Amino acid sequence: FEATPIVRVAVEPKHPSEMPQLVKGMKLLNQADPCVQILIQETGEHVLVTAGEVHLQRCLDDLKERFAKIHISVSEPIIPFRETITKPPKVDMVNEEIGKQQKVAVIHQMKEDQSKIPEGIQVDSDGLITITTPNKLATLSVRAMPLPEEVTQ
Amino acid sequence: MPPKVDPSEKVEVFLRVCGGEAGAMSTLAPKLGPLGVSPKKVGDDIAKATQPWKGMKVSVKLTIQNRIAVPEVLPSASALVIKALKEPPRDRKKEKNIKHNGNIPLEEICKIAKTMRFKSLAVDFKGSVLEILGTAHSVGCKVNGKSPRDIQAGIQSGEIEVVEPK
Amino acid sequence: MKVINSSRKVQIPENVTVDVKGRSVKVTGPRGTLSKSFDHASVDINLVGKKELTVDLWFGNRKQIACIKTITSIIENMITGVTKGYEYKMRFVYAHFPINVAVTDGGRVVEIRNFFGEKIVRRIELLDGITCYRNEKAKDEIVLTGNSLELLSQSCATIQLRSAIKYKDVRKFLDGIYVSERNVLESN
Amino acid sequence: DMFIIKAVLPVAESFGFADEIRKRTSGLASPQLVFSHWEIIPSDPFWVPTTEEEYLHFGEKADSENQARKYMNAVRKRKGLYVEEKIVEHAEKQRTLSKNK
Amino acid sequence: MSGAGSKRKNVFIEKATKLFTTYDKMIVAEADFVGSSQLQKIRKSIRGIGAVLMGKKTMIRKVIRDLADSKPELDALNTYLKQNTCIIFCKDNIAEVKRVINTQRVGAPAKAGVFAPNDVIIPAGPTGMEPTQTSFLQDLKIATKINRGQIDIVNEVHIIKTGQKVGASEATLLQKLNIKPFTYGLEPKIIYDAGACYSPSISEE
Amino acid sequence: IEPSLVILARKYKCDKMICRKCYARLHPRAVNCRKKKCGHSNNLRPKKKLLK
Amino acid sequence: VSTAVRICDGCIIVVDAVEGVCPQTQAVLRQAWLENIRPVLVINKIDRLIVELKFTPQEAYSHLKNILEQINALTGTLFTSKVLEERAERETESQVNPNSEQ
RNA sequence: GACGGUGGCCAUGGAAGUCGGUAUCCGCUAAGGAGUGUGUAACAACUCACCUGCCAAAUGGACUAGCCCUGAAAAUGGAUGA
Repeated sequence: FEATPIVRVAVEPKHPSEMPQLVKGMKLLNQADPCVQILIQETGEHVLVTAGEVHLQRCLDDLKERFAKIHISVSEPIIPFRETITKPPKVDMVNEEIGKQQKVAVIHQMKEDQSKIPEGIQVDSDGLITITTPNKLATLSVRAMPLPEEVTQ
Repeated sequence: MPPKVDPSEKVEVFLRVCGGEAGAMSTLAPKLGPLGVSPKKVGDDIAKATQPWKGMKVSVKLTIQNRIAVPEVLPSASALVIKALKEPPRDRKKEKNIKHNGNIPLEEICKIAKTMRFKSLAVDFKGSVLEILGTAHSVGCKVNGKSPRDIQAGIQSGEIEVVEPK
Repeated sequence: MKVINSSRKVQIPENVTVDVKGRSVKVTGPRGTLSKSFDHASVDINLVGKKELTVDLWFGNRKQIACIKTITSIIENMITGVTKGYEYKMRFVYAHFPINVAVTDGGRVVEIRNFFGEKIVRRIELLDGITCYRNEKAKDEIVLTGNSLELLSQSCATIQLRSAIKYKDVRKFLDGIYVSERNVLESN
Repeated sequence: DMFIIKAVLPVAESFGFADEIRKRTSGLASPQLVFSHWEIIPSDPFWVPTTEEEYLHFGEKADSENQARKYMNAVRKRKGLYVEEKIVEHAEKQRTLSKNK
Repeated sequence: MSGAGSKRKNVFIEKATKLFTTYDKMIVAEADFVGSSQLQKIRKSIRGIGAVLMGKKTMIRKVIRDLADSKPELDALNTYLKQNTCIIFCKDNIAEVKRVINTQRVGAPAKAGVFAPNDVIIPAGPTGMEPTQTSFLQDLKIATKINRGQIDIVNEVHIIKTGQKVGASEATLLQKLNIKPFTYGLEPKIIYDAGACYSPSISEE
Repeated sequence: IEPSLVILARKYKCDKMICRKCYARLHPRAVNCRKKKCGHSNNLRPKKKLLK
Repeated sequence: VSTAVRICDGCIIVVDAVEGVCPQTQAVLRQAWLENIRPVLVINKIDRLIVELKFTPQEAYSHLKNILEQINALTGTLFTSKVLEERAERETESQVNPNSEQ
């Protein structure tokens, strides 16, 4: 069992000479306390994982006591969330869209919110979605629309 | 309205709005915790019964108890009667959404409901209602001569009739 | 610039004998007698018959005027008090660490024993003339009766001052003895 | 005997939140944690606030340092794949490619 | 501050010139000590007969509105105004004006320092249970508050009755009770036709 | 009983206001320091409770 | 907790009679209904209600009903919940009439 | 005394003047902001604006400007010359 949000944390060596010990220790923990990403990585050298936000903290207590006499320093800029694209432009190859020449963002405009203004707001400031790369040997366009919630689930 | 069946085994009157069709909320102890004397709702779909097409939003309900019985009664409120005549799009799926939309005539329907709001104020139920309702709302203009909560119309500064029934 | 001061008259009830030897009062009523000293500000102070004392001074300032008002007020209270004894009741506040209040009836001395952990003996001798007594109201309260309002109140205040915690927070404890029922009189 | 609220609570902003209230008050605060699905809120986390003139027009602050960027500040690096981001592209130079895109 | 109540006047000038005294019967009524919440519901036949009118700054200016009629300025060598008193103009008959306000009447809750007569029943409903409440009810005759399937600390029928009226002794026992529906109607200051004056009355005489 | 007493205590503890100069407590409806060290500020703030 | 529950062949539900049914226990048990176990009900901390805090045994009965109701809910997530109701309605199978118990 | 519509519409499905967004009207009255806080799960309860009962002749305010005070602390013991 891992978490549903996939709660991670940056486990680091306190001392550089203790790195090997730390590495060893995770493995040891794995048998006693279930599930950590010491090998087979999606993010980093090694990260501790748990079934939830409250349990993540608890397991970091365990990775100080016993095992290979390991000691850690931690870096938690809170648990990571995710993004969604619910508005493309009307610029280049996109058939299905909700872009116009006044509503640029979901709330207000991108100009009123701020940042991300390469082109004008009267053709949406989200443009330049088609590109070319090896002198027309791999030309492509892309379309990112909202996936139904049920489907996602 | 007055209560449909009078509270027996001592009087019992409780007050939570129970807005919209959805939800399984019922009022026995809103000032204390969950239980009053004993568990007795009665029925989870009372809200729906009270408010089918009268509102999805801030919909008041006079909850009472007849010793393990509730007959569904509402106050004939100034909000509930005007929103009853409004179209189903603005009475459905507006539970987490604002509504300041509704300028159609609601002149006939509030006259009968004026006795149910109050039974003694020494005013006309079809004359004084055009002042008290119509120009006291942003979801109910009645005729378009009136103005929504303003000093432009409703007090005969643009209107010609004001105490007379239309 | 310099303005004349109106006389302030006070009716005296027939229970009492206000005498005034050289601008200095003595008011003998049922409860006993209270003297007091005046002619601080050079004021005049007369008796008309024996149901009307009046204070005045026919030139001066705001300052003088205020003084005139004061003196009269003071005497009125005395008159009230020496005929009908004054009562200042002080209720005390602790039952988390319970409180022990005691009273020496002979010498007229309250002795507050244990509050806010203390093991000390805090004995406060009451001022001249006044008294106290223990009263069962709700397992609470010391009632301090007396005829000099000024003195009794002062005594009470002293006690209040003495029964508080002079180091660390003023709201960790709200505890001590404080005044509760005041401006109270009796005719029983 | 219980009274119930079904109020939403972000997973990140609880980091030993349910553990504190439970011990502080057991019985009068018993939080049962149950997932549902990820609620979407109107906010755009992005690195570096570009151009303050735009902001001066004012329609909230987004695509900048924000309340939303707390969650997306530096979660990239759990030691990470790279130091920050290493990538190469051949989409640059529009004239050599000869494109209108 | 400086004004009238606590603001300067611009609508109390109109209370004298509010109406002409066309109506032949007036009465001074003491309906102010009873609350405004209950005062607006009883008055339906009370307004339409001349209405509840006139200010109490203009109650002394009322004298210029008696010279127009046959009425003397004072009622019976005295205007009878040392209280929150308002004039109620009436068109009802010489006998009907004696009971014009009492035909639809209701009292206010009893205050601190007064008992007041309690003729109507006290409300009921679930209010838990308290053992210390029974110790305070020992002063009163009935020491029983739990009735029927419900549970509560006050009865559904009035234990406080007329005959137990006092200055300030049993008034402290009403502060122990959690609700105060003390009905004693409204109070006539005097009754008056259009020349002759009478005492306060509830009957036709 | 207790709560009433508490209120009384507060009235002779919390309620009084202070001057932003001494921090000396005058009374709960005051307009001045009535002390000559302050310079009679008349610029008082209320005393902060345990709620705040 | 989840891991623990499916290792062990049996089970036992410790619920509080002065703190209500434990939510944590409930949450994990619902996962444990998909695994074969023998959970025996034991209602705990009536020692708190009856003796320590010292409330009368009339109140105890009242308290217990609520607890039972809670347990019923728990039962009804993935197992059946009608026998319980029946029991509540009339205790045990035999002795159906109260007059006959005399 | 400090109301009726009224729990104003919203958010809520509790926020019922007072976590809080926007409109902020009319009745009736002697008077009463779709409300000044205290308080409360939000209410309830209390108070404020607002009015009136009594007492009974002055009241209120924003400034200017004399003197005084605060601002205004330092090195042997000390200076309107005493």
